[PDB]
Amino acid sequence: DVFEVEKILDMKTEGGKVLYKVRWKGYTSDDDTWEPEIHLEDCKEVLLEFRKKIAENKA
Amino acid sequence: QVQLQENGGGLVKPGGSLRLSCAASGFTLSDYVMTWVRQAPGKGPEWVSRISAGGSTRYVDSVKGRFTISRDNAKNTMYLQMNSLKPEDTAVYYCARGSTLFSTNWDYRGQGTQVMVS
Repeated sequence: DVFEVEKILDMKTEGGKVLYKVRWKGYTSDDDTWEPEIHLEDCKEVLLEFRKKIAENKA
Repeated sequence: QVQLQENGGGLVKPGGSLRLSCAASGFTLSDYVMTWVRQAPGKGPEWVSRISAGGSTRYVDSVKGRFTISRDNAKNTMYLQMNSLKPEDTAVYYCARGSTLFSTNWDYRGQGTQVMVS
């Protein structure tokens, strides 16, 4: 198996960290984890889209 | 300074068990993607299991259902529980500190510990 992102679920920027809640391909919601942005830099455009969308939804 | 030291190896009969540890200092394990790697004599390096900063784990297919990776955040130590060991599991096992979920590339690795199944 590999670390395959199926869907970005949520995002928080607190505690000196930028974290994304991710849904893993081949796994269920019981396996959702929060991962640092540094470790997801290979999906930079997916993260950028989620950053803008969650910024507009919060506003 | 960043340090990684492995232990727990040794000689074990086929079907036995070993619990490897990877003690870290100079950094926090939960801030990195940690990987167990092994290299048998005469073969190339191959990753065995990884644990994400968030605690998500994945195993190579040849060890699925036999190996279990975990980390004690209060110890800053990573563990690799090896059950139902086979002669093909003979290798030097070493932990590696990565920062990418999609590559196993690392910056720091330990010196490794020997596992001999015989």
